[PDB]
Amino acid sequence: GAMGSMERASLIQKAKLAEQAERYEDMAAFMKGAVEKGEELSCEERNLLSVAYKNVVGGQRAAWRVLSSIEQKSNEEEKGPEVREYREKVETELQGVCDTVLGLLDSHLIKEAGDAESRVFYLKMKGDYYRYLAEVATGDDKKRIIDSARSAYQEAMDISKKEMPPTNPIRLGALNFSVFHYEIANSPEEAISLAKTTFDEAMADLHTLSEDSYKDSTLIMQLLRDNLTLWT
Amino acid sequence: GAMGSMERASLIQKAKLAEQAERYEDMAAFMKGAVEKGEELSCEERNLLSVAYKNVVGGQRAAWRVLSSIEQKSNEEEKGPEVREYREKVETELQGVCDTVLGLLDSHLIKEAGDAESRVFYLKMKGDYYRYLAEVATGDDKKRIIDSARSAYQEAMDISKKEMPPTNPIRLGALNFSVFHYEIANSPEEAISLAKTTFDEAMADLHTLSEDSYKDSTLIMQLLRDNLTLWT
Amino acid sequence: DRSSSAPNVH
Amino acid sequence: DRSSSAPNVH
Repeated sequence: GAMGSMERASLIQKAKLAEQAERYEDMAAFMKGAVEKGEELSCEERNLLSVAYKNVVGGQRAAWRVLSSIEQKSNEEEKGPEVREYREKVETELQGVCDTVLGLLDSHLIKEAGDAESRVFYLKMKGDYYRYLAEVATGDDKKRIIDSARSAYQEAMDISKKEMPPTNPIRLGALNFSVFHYEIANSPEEAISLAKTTFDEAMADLHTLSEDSYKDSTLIMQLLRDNLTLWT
Repeated sequence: GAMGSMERASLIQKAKLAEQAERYEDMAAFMKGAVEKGEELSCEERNLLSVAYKNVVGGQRAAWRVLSSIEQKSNEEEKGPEVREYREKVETELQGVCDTVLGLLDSHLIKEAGDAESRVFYLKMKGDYYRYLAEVATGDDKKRIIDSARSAYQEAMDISKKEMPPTNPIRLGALNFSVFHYEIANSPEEAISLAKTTFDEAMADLHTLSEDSYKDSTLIMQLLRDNLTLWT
Repeated sequence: DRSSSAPNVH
Repeated sequence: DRSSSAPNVH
């Protein structure tokens, strides 16, 4: 695309410098341009891609929430159309980043990935980016978006269950599916059963790990515990 | 310019919503478009303009410093041209924001402003944005930039001294001229005399103020004290 | 407040 | 570290 004159490795190289500088718009466009070179990505290069687009959408989500609350406070004198126009503009920027990621996986990352850890990583991301769209959806397509996210989430679960151990951090990262249930799907008891089953089966697997791996998994198991303490 | 279809007041209106959301690129372009409507700015509208372009340049400065340090560590194997190319690109983005502000004051904010507090506010800003350019200058024009900043700083001092009291916060905000001396002009003893004279003449004026004004001036006098403790 | 989701890898 | 300059108004 925009980055077509630059070598694949220089693009990886500059994504890591942007991270250091905290320049995540630059980081995301460098990694978009690497993806469009046509070759599969390694396990470190995949983490760069998710770190870059998460910090960018993370900022849009937070600003959309401020704006939408002012708009609703102005219902329960009136300042004009200005709040609803500006909230609409931000919202359209977020939907555009979500459509850009979703297009890179469809073209052609998911279909080329044959390893369990590649394929489960991309299918999670797909349910994450339909989720962020659902967070701001209100039309007829809102039930359709909730079902695309669901479907992508479930296919990744089935693979992870039969192909990886219960302490794998990509498998624990299932936390996100429980959030889907609680905050999007209006199914809070489903959300609670998943997080408790997930915590329990990892717990009974810790004895098999090194000190470095122990530390990685207990990180994510603590987030499952915080939510249960909040949802009860 | 880009914002020519929108009413002046809707533009002020949306700048305050962007601040709340922490969306300062949007904030700066709304206030650029208000300025280009051709009318002078009030005292609240002037603060919006300085808050917006400061937070934007503030991010560029911080990322330029990270990059430039990696580049220098790679002198005292070699990764290629990638660090110097990317540092060059950021640096060119900063110089472009500094040229955009400097152009709004020349066209036509400084020449239309006849009050002391308007005119001193714009001349400070002009020395601030030549300073940030000097922070990254290394060519033949580096001595020329240091002299534009100096000149704008001194004209504002002469007005502030004869036209406002020693506790006015715009007059105390003189702090910036002392930083110029210390970090840009290689004149650290000048920097130290100014901050001590400035602190002393405000101190002996506090008895004349309300509790709200007392609080505003003691804020900025504390920054003069922190620097002296550091520069000695 | 809202629920915790999975953190940025690094 | 570097010197302190004048803060964002609000």
